[PDB]
Amino acid sequence: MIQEQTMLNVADNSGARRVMCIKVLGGSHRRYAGVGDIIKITIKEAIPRGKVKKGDVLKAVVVRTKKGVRRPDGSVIRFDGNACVLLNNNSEQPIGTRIFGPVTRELRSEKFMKIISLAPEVL
Amino acid sequence: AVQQNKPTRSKRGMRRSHDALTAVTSLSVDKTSGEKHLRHHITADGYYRGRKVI
Amino acid sequence: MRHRKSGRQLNRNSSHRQAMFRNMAGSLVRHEIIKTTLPKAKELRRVVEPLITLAKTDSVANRRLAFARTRDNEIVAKLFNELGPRFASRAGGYTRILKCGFRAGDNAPMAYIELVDRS
RNA sequence: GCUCAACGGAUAAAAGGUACUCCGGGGAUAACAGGCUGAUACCGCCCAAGAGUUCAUAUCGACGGCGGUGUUUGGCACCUCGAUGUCGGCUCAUCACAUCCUGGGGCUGAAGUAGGUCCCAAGGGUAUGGCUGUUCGCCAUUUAAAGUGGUACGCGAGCUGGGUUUAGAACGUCGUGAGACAGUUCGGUCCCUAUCUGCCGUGGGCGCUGGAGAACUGAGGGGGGCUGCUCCUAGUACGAGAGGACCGGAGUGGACGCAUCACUGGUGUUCGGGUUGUCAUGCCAAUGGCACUGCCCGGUAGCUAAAUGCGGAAGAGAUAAGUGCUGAAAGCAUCUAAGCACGAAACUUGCCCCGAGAUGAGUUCUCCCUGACCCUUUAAGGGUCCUGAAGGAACGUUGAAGACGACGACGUUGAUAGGCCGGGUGUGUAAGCGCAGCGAUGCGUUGAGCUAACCGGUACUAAUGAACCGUGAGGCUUAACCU
RNA sequence: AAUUCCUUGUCGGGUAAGUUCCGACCUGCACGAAUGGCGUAAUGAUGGCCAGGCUGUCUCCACCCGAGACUCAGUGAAAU
RNA sequence: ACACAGGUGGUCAGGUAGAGAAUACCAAGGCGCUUGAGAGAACUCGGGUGAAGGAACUAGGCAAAAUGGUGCCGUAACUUCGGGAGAAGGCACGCUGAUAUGUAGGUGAGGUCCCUCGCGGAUGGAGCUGAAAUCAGUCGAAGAUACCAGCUGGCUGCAACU
RNA sequence: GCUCGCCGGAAGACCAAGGGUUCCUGUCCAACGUUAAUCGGGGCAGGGUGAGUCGACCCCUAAGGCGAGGCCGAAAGGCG
RNA sequence: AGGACCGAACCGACUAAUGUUGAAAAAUUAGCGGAUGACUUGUGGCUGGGGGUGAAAGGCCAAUCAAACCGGGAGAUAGCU
Ligand SMILES: [Mg+2]
Ligand SMILES: [Mg+2]
Ligand SMILES: [Mg+2]
Ligand SMILES: [Mg+2]
Ligand SMILES: [Mg+2]
Ligand SMILES: [Mg+2]
Ligand SMILES: [Mg+2]
Ligand SMILES: [Mg+2]
Ligand SMILES: [Mg+2]
Ligand SMILES: [Mg+2]
Ligand SMILES: [Mg+2]
Ligand SMILES: [Mg+2]
Ligand SMILES: [Mg+2]
Ligand SMILES: [Mg+2]
Ligand SMILES: [Mg+2]
Ligand SMILES: [Mg+2]
Ligand SMILES: [Mg+2]
Ligand SMILES: [Mg+2]
Ligand SMILES: [Mg+2]
Ligand SMILES: [Mg+2]
Ligand SMILES: [Mg+2]
Ligand SMILES: [Mg+2]
Ligand SMILES: [Mg+2]
Ligand SMILES: [Mg+2]
Ligand SMILES: [Mg+2]
Ligand SMILES: [Mg+2]
Ligand SMILES: [Mg+2]
Ligand SMILES: [Mg+2]
Ligand SMILES: [Mg+2]
Ligand SMILES: [Mg+2]
Ligand SMILES: [Mg+2]
Ligand SMILES: [Mg+2]
Ligand SMILES: [Mg+2]
Ligand SMILES: [Mg+2]
Ligand SMILES: [Mg+2]
Ligand SMILES: [Mg+2]
Ligand SMILES: [Mg+2]
Ligand SMILES: [Mg+2]
Ligand SMILES: [Mg+2]
Ligand SMILES: [Mg+2]
Ligand SMILES: [Mg+2]
Ligand SMILES: [Mg+2]
Ligand SMILES: [Mg+2]
Ligand SMILES: [Mg+2]
Ligand SMILES: [Mg+2]
Ligand SMILES: [Mg+2]
Ligand SMILES: [Mg+2]
Ligand SMILES: [Mg+2]
Ligand SMILES: [Mg+2]
Ligand SMILES: [Mg+2]
Ligand SMILES: [Mg+2]
Ligand SMILES: [Mg+2]
Ligand SMILES: [Mg+2]
Ligand SMILES: [Mg+2]
Ligand SMILES: [Mg+2]
Ligand SMILES: [Mg+2]
Ligand SMILES: [Mg+2]
Ligand SMILES: [Mg+2]
Ligand SMILES: [Mg+2]
Ligand SMILES: [Mg+2]
Ligand SMILES: [Mg+2]
Ligand SMILES: [Mg+2]
Ligand SMILES: [Mg+2]
Ligand SMILES: [Mg+2]
Ligand SMILES: [Mg+2]
Ligand SMILES: [Mg+2]
Ligand SMILES: [Mg+2]
Ligand SMILES: [Mg+2]
Ligand SMILES: [Mg+2]
Ligand SMILES: [Mg+2]
Ligand SMILES: [Mg+2]
Ligand SMILES: [Mg+2]
Ligand SMILES: [Mg+2]
Ligand SMILES: [Mg+2]
Ligand SMILES: [Mg+2]
Ligand SMILES: [Mg+2]
Ligand SMILES: [Mg+2]
Ligand SMILES: [Mg+2]
Ligand SMILES: [Mg+2]
Ligand SMILES: [Mg+2]
Ligand SMILES: [Mg+2]
Ligand SMILES: [Mg+2]
Ligand SMILES: [Mg+2]
Ligand SMILES: [Mg+2]
Ligand SMILES: [Mg+2]
Ligand SMILES: [Mg+2]
Ligand SMILES: [Mg+2]
Ligand SMILES: [Mg+2]
Ligand SMILES: [Mg+2]
Ligand SMILES: [Mg+2]
Ligand SMILES: [Mg+2]
Ligand SMILES: [Mg+2]
Ligand SMILES: [Mg+2]
Ligand SMILES: [Mg+2]
Ligand SMILES: [Mg+2]
Ligand SMILES: [Mg+2]
Ligand SMILES: [Mg+2]
Ligand SMILES: [Mg+2]
Ligand SMILES: [Mg+2]
Ligand SMILES: [Mg+2]
Ligand SMILES: [Mg+2]
Ligand SMILES: [Mg+2]
Ligand SMILES: [Mg+2]
Ligand SMILES: [Mg+2]
Ligand SMILES: [Mg+2]
Repeated sequence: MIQEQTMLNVADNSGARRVMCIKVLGGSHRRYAGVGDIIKITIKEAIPRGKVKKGDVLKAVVVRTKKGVRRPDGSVIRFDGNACVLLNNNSEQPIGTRIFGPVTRELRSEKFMKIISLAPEVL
Repeated sequence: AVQQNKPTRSKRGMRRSHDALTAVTSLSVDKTSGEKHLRHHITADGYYRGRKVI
Repeated sequence: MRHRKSGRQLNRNSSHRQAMFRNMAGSLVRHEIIKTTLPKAKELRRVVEPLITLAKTDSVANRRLAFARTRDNEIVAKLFNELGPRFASRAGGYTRILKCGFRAGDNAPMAYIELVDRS
C-alpha cells in the first residue's frame, strides 16, 4: 500500500538509497500501489557518484511491501520494509544491473523479466 | 429555534392523544389463596402458584 | 452495535459493576435470599452458579480462587461446607427468581432471588 | 457706510477629528444581496474584401450589420437599516447544455494513427500536490476527461474565522493637529434544547362493508447506467517509409456501490499472563483494591477495512442528428408529399428494491361461530338471557431484530433465556508438594491451570391453570342459473 | 524592508512544484541617523520558514470504555 | 440573588516509597457531593487502541501524538568571555550472594586514667543506623518498568534583558 | 450492622474576619430541599455560652483623623 | 552574591476544548509563565469627578467610566418615531 509522500528504499544499485513517491499510475484517484505497479518518485538521498543524483524524478516499480502480497490460497507474504527499483520515464526499464534482497512471484511479467533474473531469491 | 405562531387546543389534544394510558388487561388468581395479583408476580402475602415463599 | 454480545453495563463501569456483584453474591450466600432489581438478579446468577460449581469440588486451589473472587472467608467457608454437598446433585439451576413488583422511589421492577434449596 | 458673493441677507465676530464613541430617525438614502434594462460581458447569426500555392466559405475572417442569456464591470434605487450576516475554504448536493470524456453522424486541403470544424445527445464520470486567506492564477505529475454557469457571486439556527470590518501598537505617506489611507505588518468572544413546511426512517387509529390468518398480481415510485490497459483478428487494410487500422472477441485492473467475516489485520477497559509503588486478607506463600484498563504483552465472539464475492450489461420497441429504397407534384431529377427500412451511453422496457390508503382501497388457497326472547321510533332500529369460536391482544423467556414502538422464536405436548457437561479457541507449564542451589531462581508433577460473547447436548431454574379483546351466517337494486 | 503601488521586480539557495523564507542587485511611488540609523552575545506563553523524530491532522476511518441523548417513576422552566 | 463546580487570612503536618509540603497508596479523622432504574440507536463531550504511509489535512505541526530521572564520557558556530549548554548525541539502572555473616562513614554505651572533680576530657569499641562501588549469577519482550517527570536543531525581523 | 469506593499539606482538626442560634433534645410534616421522605442548617417548644491566668477592656504610640487657643478664608469652612 | 535556573504553595492568565436562556452576569479540564524579588498577601489609613489614580490600555474609581452614583433644576428640548 504505497501512496504519495511515502518514503522507500532502493533495491537496485543506481546510486539512490531513499526516495519519495509523488504519484501512482493506473487511473484516476489511484492511491494505493502494490507490487508490480508503476509509480513516480523523486530522489531524496543518493550516493555521491552514481547513475542518478538528488532531485531527479523518474518512474519506479515496487518489489517489496510491508503490507505484503496475498496469494490465492490466503498465504500472505510480508516484509520488514518498503523498497523499490528505479526505471526510465520512456522505456520503463531498470537502470541498475543488480537487485538487492528477495522479490515476489507476483512480479514476473514480460516487462519485468530483467528483475527476477537478477534477484538472488524469488518467493 | 422557537415558534412563530401560537398552536391551538386542537393540535395540543391531537399530540396528547398518544399520551394516554393503557390499563391492565386482566389479573391472575392464586389456586389456593384466591387473591388477585399481577401475571408472573407474587402476591402481597408471599404466595406464588399456590406455594408459600415468605 | 450489540450483536451476539453479553453482559449489562447497568450504568456503571467495570470496577464498580464487579464490586457490586461481588457484594451482592456475598450477601446472597450469607442470607440465602435477597431482594433486588430484576436485571441485577438475572446477572447475579452468572456469578453465583459458577461459584457454587467451584465449591462442589473441595480443594485448596478452588478455595483460593473463591477467596480471590469474594474476599470473604466467612462466605467461602459456608459455600464450601454447606452449599457444596447441598447442590452436588443439581446440574445447574442453583437460583430461583420470583418477581416482587415495583418500587416507590424509582418504580423500578423488583424481585426476590434465592437458593432453590432454602425451605 | 456691508464681493451680508451662502447676493430676500440666521451673529458686529467662528476651523477640524472621532475606528473610544452616543441619541432620535430613514430602506425618503448608502455597500453585499434580490428587482427592471442590457450601455458593457459572453454567445449565436447575415454580405463577402480576402488569407488559404489556383480556388471566399477544409479552417479563419476585415471594413459593416442583426439578434439571444441576464454570468461579469455596470445604470435606477422598487423590498428589506424597530438587522435579509457578507469573501474564501470543508461536508452536502441539485438543475440547464452554448458538452471536457464516453455515444452516433456530416465535411475535410480526412492515404492510416493522430487530427480541425459542425449537428444530435446530460445516462454516467469529471484529479492529487507546492505558492497565496485568496476564487482566479503559476508550476510538478497523472487522467479516457480534469466542463461552462445558476442555485442570496448555493449552503455559518451545518462547520471554519485565514482576510475583509471595532476598540491595542507599529512602518511608509498626508495633515502644524486631534487623526486619515480597499497601502502594509503582530494579535484580536461566530449564541439558539426545532413550533410549522421539507427530508431521511419507524409506528398507533380507522377504512377498504362478516371476521381472521397467509401467499401474490404490480398501477406507480425509487436505485444503478462511467471506463482505462494488454492480446487475437493483424504488423493485415492503408502508406514509396517511418508509422500504423475500422468493425468484432478474450483477459486483467483503477475510482463507485451492495453484501459478508471463511481467510489477512484493527478494536476487543467482560479472557489469560508479565511487572512497578502502596494498602489489606493475624504472618510466609498465594491473592484482592487503587494509581488512564496502573503500565504493558497476546487474544474468543461480535463490529469492522486495508480483506474477498458481485454489478454496471447482453437483448427488444419507438427515435434525434444522419444514411437510404421506390417514387410524383415539376414527363427528368428528387430520402417524402402516399409507402417502406437502418440508425446513439438520449426515452420505455429489460437488472435490483419499495409498493393495493392504487379510497380506482385489487387477486387467490384456507379457517370460524347455522341459540332463543321481548319493546316503538316498524327499522341497515333498541334492549335481555345464553353463548365468547377462528384469531388477535396482554404478561414472561428472548434474538446476529431494535432509540421507544415495531418484527421474528419459544412458553411444561419445551432447548426461548439463564445455569451445567463435553468439545473448541485464547492466554501460556496454575496453586500445593518434592528436589538442586547460601540465596534470587530453576526443575518434575504439567502444554498444566484458567477460559467472555463459540459449538454439540442437557429442563437444573425461570417461561403458569387462567383471564381479556374479538361473535353468533353477514345491506339495497339489477343480470344469468337452479327451483 | 514591519516601509516597494506597479510586484509573484530579477538572480541564486532550499522543494519534483515555493505570491511564504534566506542571501544578493538598487529602478528608495514614499529608509535614514537621539519622534535616532546599522549590527549585536543571552532572553521571548513574540512574527515567519525549513529539517529529524513523533503520531487518526489526513489518506479513510474502525472498534472499545464512561457521561448525556432513548424508555419508565416523581418535580418541573424559558426565549417566542 | 441559589443548599452556586467560583473567592477568602493565620496554625497543626503521621507512615511507605521519594530530593521534597510535587505524585501514588494509606492511618487518626471525614465523605459517596439530595432525583433513580432500565436498554446499550444516530449524534455530543472526556478518553483508550489501531493494519501501510507519516503533516501529504490545515491560513498555520491548532490540537493530538512523542522524549521526559540519577550517575558518567562528551558537546559546534558565536560571544559583552558570564554564556550558548541540560547543547546535540551516547552508556549503566531490577533482584540475589560475595567483597563486607551490614563496607566506607555517622552515632555512640559499659568498663579504663587523672581531674579544677561533673550536664566534664583522652583512651574504647559494645550496640544502632547506614550509602555508594566491583565481581558472579539470575527472571521477564521491556528494570528512570506505576503517578510525577525538557522534544530538538538551523535561518531570520522586532524588542537589549527581568 | 456487614462489605465497596474517595480526600487525606485534605474533601482532616483549631481559629481570627464575617454571619448571629444555624449548637443539643423532644416533636411536626402545611411551605423549603431542583423527587419522595419517618430526614435536614425546613416549622413549634424547651435547654445550652461559667475566666485574676484566653481575648476584648486598659498603658503606650505608627500611618492617619479631630483639634483649646492660633493662622487663613465672601458664609460654610481649610490647615495646624 | 545574583531584578540567576528547574520545579511545589502563592500570583497571573499564553493555547486548545467544554460551556455560552452555562456549575459560573468571564468560569472548568489538559497544557503554561514568574515563583528571594520592580514579589505576593492580611489589617488599618489617605488621594474623588472636569477630579483622584494610572511601568500609560482612554485603563480603574463598588458587576456601570471619552468624565462614577443619588437627589434637585426637570414634565430640560426634540422640526424625530
Ligand atoms: Mg413573523
Ligand atoms: Mg407525547
Ligand atoms: Mg446471547
Ligand atoms: Mg441514568
Ligand atoms: Mg481502575
Ligand atoms: Mg452697513
Ligand atoms: Mg433668490
Ligand atoms: Mg442609533
Ligand atoms: Mg428605496
Ligand atoms: Mg444592488
Ligand atoms: Mg429582497
Ligand atoms: Mg484569392
Ligand atoms: Mg445587477
Ligand atoms: Mg438593512
Ligand atoms: Mg423585524
Ligand atoms: Mg450585519
Ligand atoms: Mg447540443
Ligand atoms: Mg433525463
Ligand atoms: Mg436508459
Ligand atoms: Mg512544506
Ligand atoms: Mg454566498
Ligand atoms: Mg460562508
Ligand atoms: Mg437562516
Ligand atoms: Mg482574523
Ligand atoms: Mg478602510
Ligand atoms: Mg495609500
Ligand atoms: Mg440542533
Ligand atoms: Mg399503519
Ligand atoms: Mg474476519
Ligand atoms: Mg470465526
Ligand atoms: Mg488478530
Ligand atoms: Mg488489549
Ligand atoms: Mg476480530
Ligand atoms: Mg498489588
Ligand atoms: Mg506476599
Ligand atoms: Mg482501598
Ligand atoms: Mg422519379
Ligand atoms: Mg431516387
Ligand atoms: Mg457502458
Ligand atoms: Mg489449545
Ligand atoms: Mg515449573
Ligand atoms: Mg497466576
Ligand atoms: Mg506447579
Ligand atoms: Mg515438559
Ligand atoms: Mg469449559
Ligand atoms: Mg532593516
Ligand atoms: Mg505587495
Ligand atoms: Mg525564486
Ligand atoms: Mg530578502
Ligand atoms: Mg528619501
Ligand atoms: Mg522612521
Ligand atoms: Mg522622515
Ligand atoms: Mg541630527
Ligand atoms: Mg529626528
Ligand atoms: Mg529604537
Ligand atoms: Mg516535518
Ligand atoms: Mg428522555
Ligand atoms: Mg411563560
Ligand atoms: Mg446541593
Ligand atoms: Mg460553594
Ligand atoms: Mg506525606
Ligand atoms: Mg456510548
Ligand atoms: Mg490515543
Ligand atoms: Mg501506546
Ligand atoms: Mg495508524
Ligand atoms: Mg497490536
Ligand atoms: Mg505501525
Ligand atoms: Mg517517519
Ligand atoms: Mg501543505
Ligand atoms: Mg491542500
Ligand atoms: Mg502543540
Ligand atoms: Mg515544563
Ligand atoms: Mg539583515
Ligand atoms: Mg521579512
Ligand atoms: Mg521585551
Ligand atoms: Mg536596538
Ligand atoms: Mg485512595
Ligand atoms: Mg497530595
Ligand atoms: Mg446572612
Ligand atoms: Mg430558626
Ligand atoms: Mg443539628
Ligand atoms: Mg430536630
Ligand atoms: Mg406526604
Ligand atoms: Mg418535597
Ligand atoms: Mg434550588
Ligand atoms: Mg431546625
Ligand atoms: Mg493575658
Ligand atoms: Mg498624630
Ligand atoms: Mg478654633
Ligand atoms: Mg486638622
Ligand atoms: Mg529569580
Ligand atoms: Mg493582569
Ligand atoms: Mg488574553
Ligand atoms: Mg489551569
Ligand atoms: Mg508551570
Ligand atoms: Mg521558576
Ligand atoms: Mg484594607
Ligand atoms: Mg464629571
Ligand atoms: Mg457634579
Ligand atoms: Mg486610542
Ligand atoms: Mg466598573
Ligand atoms: Mg471601557
Ligand atoms: Mg460633561
Ligand atoms: Mg427649567
Ligand atoms: Mg421627557
